Amino acid sequence: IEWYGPDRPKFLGPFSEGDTPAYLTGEFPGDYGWDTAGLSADPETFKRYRELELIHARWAMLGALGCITPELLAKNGIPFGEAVWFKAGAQIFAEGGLNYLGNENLIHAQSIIATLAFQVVVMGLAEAYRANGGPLGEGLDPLHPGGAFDPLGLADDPDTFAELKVKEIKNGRLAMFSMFGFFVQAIVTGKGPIQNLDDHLANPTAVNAFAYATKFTPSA
Amino acid sequence: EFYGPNRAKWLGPYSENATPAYLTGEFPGDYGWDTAGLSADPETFKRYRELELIHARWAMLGALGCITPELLAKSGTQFGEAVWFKAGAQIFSEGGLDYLGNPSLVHAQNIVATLAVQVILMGLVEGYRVNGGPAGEGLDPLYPGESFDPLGLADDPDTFAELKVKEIKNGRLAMFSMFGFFVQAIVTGKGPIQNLDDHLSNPTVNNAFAFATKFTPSA
Amino acid sequence: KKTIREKAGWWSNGGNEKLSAFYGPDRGLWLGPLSGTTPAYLTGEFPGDYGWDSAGLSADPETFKRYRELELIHARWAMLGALGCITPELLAKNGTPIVEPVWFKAGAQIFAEGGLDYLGNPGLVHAQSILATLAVQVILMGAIEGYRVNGGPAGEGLDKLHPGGQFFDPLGLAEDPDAFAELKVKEIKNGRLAMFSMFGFFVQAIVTGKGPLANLDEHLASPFTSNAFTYAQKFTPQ
Ligand code: CHL
Ligand code: CHL
Ligand code: CLA
Ligand SMILES: CC1=C[C@H](O)CC(C)(C)[C@H]1/C=C/C(C)=C/C=C/C(C)=C/C=C/C=C(C)/C=C/C=C(C)/C=C/C1=C(C)C[C@H](O)CC1(C)C
Ligand SMILES: CC1=C[C@H](O)CC(C)(C)[C@H]1/C=C/C(C)=C/C=C/C(C)=C/C=C/C=C(C)/C=C/C=C(C)/C=C/C1=C(C)C[C@H](O)CC1(C)C
Ligand SMILES: CC1=C[C@H](O)CC(C)(C)[C@H]1/C=C/C(C)=C/C=C/C(C)=C/C=C/C=C(C)/C=C/C=C(C)/C=C/C1=C(C)C[C@H](O)CC1(C)C
Repeated sequence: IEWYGPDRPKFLGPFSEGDTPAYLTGEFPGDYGWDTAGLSADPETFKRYRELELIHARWAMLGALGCITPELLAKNGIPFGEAVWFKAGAQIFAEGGLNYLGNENLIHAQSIIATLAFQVVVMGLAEAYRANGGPLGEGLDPLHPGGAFDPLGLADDPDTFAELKVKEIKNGRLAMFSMFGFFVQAIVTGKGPIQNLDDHLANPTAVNAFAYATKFTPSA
Repeated sequence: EFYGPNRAKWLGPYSENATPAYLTGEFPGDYGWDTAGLSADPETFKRYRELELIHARWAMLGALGCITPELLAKSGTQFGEAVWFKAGAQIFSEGGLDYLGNPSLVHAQNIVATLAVQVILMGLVEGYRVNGGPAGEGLDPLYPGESFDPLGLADDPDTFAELKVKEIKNGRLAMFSMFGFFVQAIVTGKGPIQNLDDHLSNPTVNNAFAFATKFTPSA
Repeated sequence: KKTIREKAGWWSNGGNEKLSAFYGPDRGLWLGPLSGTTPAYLTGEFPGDYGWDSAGLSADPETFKRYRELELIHARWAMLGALGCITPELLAKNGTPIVEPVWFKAGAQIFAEGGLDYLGNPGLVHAQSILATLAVQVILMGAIEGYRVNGGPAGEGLDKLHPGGQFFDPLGLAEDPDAFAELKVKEIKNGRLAMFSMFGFFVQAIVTGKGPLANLDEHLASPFTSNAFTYAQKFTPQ
């Protein structure tokens, strides 16, 4: 499987000879030929959208792992005052604050405003450095800088670099899809992802999403 | 400067390599913020500039119109419904929508006639805005002047430029603030001035995070 | 300059100035006589060109093409949907025993243990499994749309929007190029009306909570009494 060039894998498979636009040359990772809406016809808008895709992908991978991990650790024994991810933020308003792994001695956060303030300070610093560089880079690539972000050195060969780019963007698209799912099915179900999987495995035919289909009907 | 390459930018010192090649410091409010690349085409850029400025002007008027009645409300006027996100439901009251509380001023009773007159006049004026009319055959689509400058503030090009920047910046501020009005009316259910009063009463406890667990599904 | 019967619209097959109101420079525009400077890329060559690109989203010709295809496909789906969201309710108020004719509740019929009888007749489709329904549908519509986007058993070297072979123009209504050109406009206009009315169905569901024909009926009962402003205070933030 090629992942590049004209004979690359495409998002409709065999159905995909004449659907791909002329501007989606197999140059960039994850180019399956999906621009039915034509939103990436301009190469500059295409570059900006590629950056958005990759950053959303990386953030979504981190977030998928961060929503899965505490729940797994929650049933595997560990105290998690609020393990479910869509209420993990409301721990600040509890009696003992947000203890990290349940340990009252680890972080013991009590004020959300100070937490948020530090977060804006350092996130702004880091994202500005990401845009225009800084202590970990001056004129590197906006997406794959390397140097300080390859302490292991996985991608010094261009072919390994390309295949790992594809792997990155695909795990990331998977994570973005899965995070969208987390959102919609938290709103719909009101339970965690792991508990949704457990319930689906307990009764797959009558514990699926269609059980929550008549939930949002107006009914006067 | 607010123009040219050495202009103020959206990330300040960390903004040298964060601006696209097409965002030359030609147009007001160009801080170099097109991370999404939505204005790469100059024509789409022009249309988006018009949308920005019109949203800005409408949002300035609306910000003033949501702040003013509430101020006047505690300052001593009754205002059957002073809060802005229920100011429209006055038509369904007993005496209709009295402007400053005065039953003698407007005394509107029918919302469909109000709306009909509004569509009439608004369509006429917005079509005149797009292609001109009694107040301008072929003037700039954004800064026509010549009847929209009875005071004559912007006959000098430099004053014109700086007032353009002031306009678009007050307008971006108002658009941000109007978005805030929306989200925090939906979240809080109270007016903007009352939200400020409550924040000033106890800033550390009745900020937005007090309403954070409001939209949790909880099965 | 003409005679009475040509003014009255007689003599079909006199149509080359009747495309002038839907194609070309001096056509009908989105604000009519109050839309002067149409976007230069909206030259009047495509059906439904009223000069409306206020947001400049179709400035690139290729994304304009993609948006045209999106528009027409949405239009066709919305026409089918607008017809299908009113046919069951009309048929039920005429007397067909449909168990839930309201469209935003029509999907919940498959969870009743009598199944999803089509016209309320158990001898008909009688679907019980929503998952099997969805699987059948996914297989069929995937094949169908993949055939649409590149070609398939119903013609491969055809247009992406108006294939018009013997499978999609089997009545030959569009063999006259002028009839074709004006039928394109009729298609896109009925379809834009259907898309607007389907947005209306969606909003009238989320807001009103009744059926669309029920809304029509309660509006025709006493219009000024009952309107969309009746439900204006419904989304009050409490
Ligand atoms: C030939 C068979 C084949 C078919 C039919 C498809 C079809 C698809 N592939 Mg694809 N692929 C196929 C082969 C292959 N794919 C891929 C690799 C990929 C990738 C990497 C991706 C795809 C994606 C897609 C999707 C893009 C179209 C879309 O977004 O649907 C849009 C239409 C719908 C979503 C309609 C909904 C369908 C369903 C009936 C929904 C149910 C309706 C709900 C009840 C409605 C809810 C009600 C609400 C409103 C209240 C689509 C499902 C993309 C994707 O996953 O996006 C989603 C994508 O990223 N494919 C490979 C490897 C080379 C293939 C090998 O042959
Ligand atoms: C070097 C420091 C510096 C930093 C970090 C920034 C940062 C920013 N400036 Mg900038 N500026 C900076 C210097 C300067 N600025 C300006 C002039 C301007 C202007 C005129 C504007 C900006 C704007 C912006 C923002 C654009 C990116 C954005 O939209 O945020 C995106 C990132 C976030 C929104 C993160 C949010 C943080 C927080 C954690 C969110 C909370 C999460 C929620 C709880 C989750 C939501 C819950 C959901 C589920 C409901 C960004 C915050 C723009 C702006 O105000 O947009 C908002 C803007 O219009 N700046 C000048 C004058 C020359 C500067 C001088 O140094
Ligand atoms: C790969 C990602 C992924 C995975 C593994 C799951 C897994 C699950 N989801 Mg989530 N979900 C996802 C993505 C995902 N979802 C996305 C993207 C959305 C937004 C559309 C949702 C929205 C959603 C809702 C609203 C609900 C679930 C629910 C569920 C559970 C029951 C399955 C169900 O009802 O299907 C629903 C699946 C979807 C709506 C779309 C996902 C599309 C899949 C990945 C592709 C089809 C694969 C499938 C095996 C092929 C079936 C063919 C045919 C039958 C159609 C199950 C644990 C339900 C739950 O909590 O039950 C306990 C529930 O209420 N999900
Ligand atoms: C391609 C194409 C083509 C054509 O042309 C057009 C179109 C169609 C348009 C296109 C498409 C597109 C799409 C589909 C998109 C999607 C997106 C997404 C899903 C995202 C996500 C995204 C996602 C994401 C970011 C995510 C993220 C996450 C995160 C951060 C997390 C966080 C967290 C966590 C951990 C948990 C805790 O407790 C808390 C919090 C804080 C919560
Ligand atoms: C720049 C950029 C860049 C990159 O690239 C991309 C992106 C990101 C996309 C971008 C961004 C954008 C944005 C942010 C936007 C925003 C907007 C807004 C906020 C608006 C508002 C807007 C706003 C507005 C209009 C407002 C308005 C208002 C009004 C009318 C008012 C009215 C009223 C009032 C008085 C009150 C009373 O009782 C009633 C009423 C009737 C209610
Ligand atoms: C032009 C322009 C210009 C400037 O520049 C910019 C702008 C403004 C942006 C633009 C505009 C645009 C627009 C307006 C759009 C719209 C759209 C729509 C409305 C769609 C719908 C759309 C719609 C649609 C698809 C619909 C569809 C439907 C359907 C499928 C149905 C289905 C069904 C039925 C039968 C019933 C049953 O029981 C169920 C169901 C399942 C429900």
